[PDB]
Amino acid sequence: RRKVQVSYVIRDEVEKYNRNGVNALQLDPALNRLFTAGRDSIIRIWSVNQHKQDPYIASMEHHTDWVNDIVLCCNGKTLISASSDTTVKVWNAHKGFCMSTLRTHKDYVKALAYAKDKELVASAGLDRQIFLWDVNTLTALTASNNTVTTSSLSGNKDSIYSLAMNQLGTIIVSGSTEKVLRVWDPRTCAKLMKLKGHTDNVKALLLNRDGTQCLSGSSDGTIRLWSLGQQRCIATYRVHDEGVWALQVNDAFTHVYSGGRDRKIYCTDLRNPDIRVLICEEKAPVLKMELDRSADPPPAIWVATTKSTVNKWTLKGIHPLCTQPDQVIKGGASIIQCHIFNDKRHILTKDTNNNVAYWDVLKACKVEDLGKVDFEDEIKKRFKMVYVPNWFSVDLKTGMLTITLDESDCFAAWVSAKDAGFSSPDGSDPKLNLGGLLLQALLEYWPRTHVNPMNRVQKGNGYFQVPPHTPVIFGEAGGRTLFRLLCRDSGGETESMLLNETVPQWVIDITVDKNMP
Repeated sequence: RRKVQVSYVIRDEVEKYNRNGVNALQLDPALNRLFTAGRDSIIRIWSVNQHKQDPYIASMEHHTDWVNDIVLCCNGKTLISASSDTTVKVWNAHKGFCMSTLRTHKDYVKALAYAKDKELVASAGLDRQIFLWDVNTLTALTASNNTVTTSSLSGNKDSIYSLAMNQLGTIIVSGSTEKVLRVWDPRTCAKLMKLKGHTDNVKALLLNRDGTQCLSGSSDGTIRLWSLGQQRCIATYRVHDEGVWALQVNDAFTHVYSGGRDRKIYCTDLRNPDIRVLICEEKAPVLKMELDRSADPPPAIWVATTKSTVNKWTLKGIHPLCTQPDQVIKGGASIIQCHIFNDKRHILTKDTNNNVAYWDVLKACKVEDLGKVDFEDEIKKRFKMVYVPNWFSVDLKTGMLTITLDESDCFAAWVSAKDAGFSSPDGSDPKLNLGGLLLQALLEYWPRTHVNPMNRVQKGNGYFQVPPHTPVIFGEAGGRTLFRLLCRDSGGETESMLLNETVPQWVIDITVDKNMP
């Protein structure tokens, strides 16, 4: 096996708004709900009743990296999600909780596809594999009915960035960095064809109801219409300056709604593409779009970008079209810059609202908000003339501070108690290991780490606690996420058992056996 690393996220208990871009959207027309799939790793449910003052319904937390795609299914009862954490999760979409986790992919899961008539979902990723999933089987998973059955489709020589199935469940198409569309019959798993034409990655796929026609969107800047009967490209539309990443098509299959790197969203007539309408220029690159299908013609389009806000643009008056969004779902700020001071303890950040903050990595918390001060000059001002060896790495993928601890350098940093801002019961100044202290705090609630007295049990490190809502994550270096939980839930029956299964020996040594190195 690979090395197992420990990670945690510095955040608030509720992250009501997306903290980074949004990769995918789904509408529940029945309940008037929108689901957003966050690059902050969180799925959120929103009310799209414009009457409502606050559209927030719920956060669906379980993934530990980008949620790249989602499929609402079973009359809105079930959500399936795909993530850069390598897993595909099954959720009760009405109640908003994770029911199971599928770990068959070896790498980032990039795309889902859905056949509504068969309630069949497919998942594809950077591992070049496609798996088919009967959702009604998946939702029937009891603890006794442990086993689940999946078939796979092979053929992709490269990483898969797009997947689509027709409504009937008779055609499935993948798009990849191979620059080709690969087509299978999902009933037989048989290779049907391989379609050439694109000169770059294929990022978006759409199929008509019959699975006879396909629209593809590519990084080469083109949209292509393919006939699967003739096994060829019948049309190529060039309506964008840069890569096309998101596509929708109306129910009649006559107009394509497209967006990507250049921010312009077009509604192009597929029969005469000289008739095209710029719906809007969006404030950032468009990642995904979801049509409102509550009427024909479609009244609006929901748009997801690399920013955290999600906008609804109306399409009425189609005969830039509109200046401002019709409906807006507020976005949170992403931390976009991070500086680790020479103490290897404090960090200064700047976010997308230009607000600057000072954080304590060891205690997993903010120290102060400085507001909109000069970021580079604040770094200079707070310069510390000390050396402390590196003992963690930082990453801003989620728009939040994620700290990772690795066996190789977690224990490198020793600091005196009084230099660290602590003291002992009897005026002492021992040497403390920062990583050792931190691991004990993250697993403070795990009863296997507790020590009975010589009245009150001794928990954690003796000097500080992390915030109890802090997510703690165990993962394979450059591999699969194994287990996630909140710090305060390690005492739970299932949580304790999974920590026994997942917490690696190098953490066990310090936290359970108390052998601070």
